[PDB]
Order: sequence, then structure tokens, then C-alpha cells
Amino acid sequence: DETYGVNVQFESDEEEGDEDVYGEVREECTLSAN
Amino acid sequence: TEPYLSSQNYGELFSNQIIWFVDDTNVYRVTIHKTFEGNLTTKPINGA
Amino acid sequence: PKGYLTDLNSMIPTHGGDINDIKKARLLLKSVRETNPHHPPAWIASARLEEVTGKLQVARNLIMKGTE
Repeated sequence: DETYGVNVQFESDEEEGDEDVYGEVREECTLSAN
Repeated sequence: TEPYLSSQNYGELFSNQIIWFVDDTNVYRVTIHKTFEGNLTTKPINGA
Repeated sequence: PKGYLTDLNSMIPTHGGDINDIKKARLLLKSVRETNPHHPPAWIASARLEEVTGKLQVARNLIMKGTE
């Protein structure tokens, strides 16, 4: 489909507490003298 | 904060006190148009 | 330093973009894909803007958000 004509909404969203979103523990030559 | 316009408070829309609705969702709208070889454009179009 | 500056000049982007308008279009397509989650070209345009500039892993996570 073309779907020509689609709204946008500029918001000041995404305010949170700066912890993890889902409350999970997300874990992921040398010197020589001669 | 005023009682939001529910489906049991909308009957107050039609008394003598003149009421407006402001729908600002469709103000900023775009069209996302592809040509296959090269790149993809997004044209901001007019809103209401 | 000569060879390392030669290699730094070898990695400059010729199609990086216009950085303030790149940020503006990033904000724009972010608002598109946030208010239209079920629009396919929103996710395509967001990931294409994040593959033409920046780095690719955020674009790859954006399309794996878009595919689901």
C-alpha cells in the first residue's frame, strides 16, 4: 500500500528513572630490556 | 483538573454554552515515498 | 603520525549528512515510528537514516523492533 498521509506527533516523552526498562541485570608485544 | 469528556459527560456538549473541539493530531503529517534504487524520501505534507 | 593521519583522512564520510538537520530528521522519524508503530516505511526510514549516518547496530536493533 502507498499509505500516503501519515501523522507525526513530536513529544517530549521517554522520561524515566534511568534504571533498566525491564528490571533486569543486562550483562553482555611486551616490554623487554636487552 | 476538569472531568474529561467521557461518554456520560458528552451530553453537556449541546447546551447553550458554546463548546469547541481541538483535534491537533493531524497537524504534522508526512508521506514516506520509496524509489528502489538510490534512497528513500519523506515529504512533510500539510495538516489541519 | 603521518600514516595514522592518512588513515584518519581515509575514514572521513563523504555522505555523512548535515548534522543539525540529521538530528532533526532523526527526531522526525523517531516521532513517526513512535506514533505509527504499524507503519512499515516508518521503521524503514528510521533504520535507513541510522545506516546512512552514525553506526549500524542501533539501526539493526531498530529494524528488529520494527519486524516484531
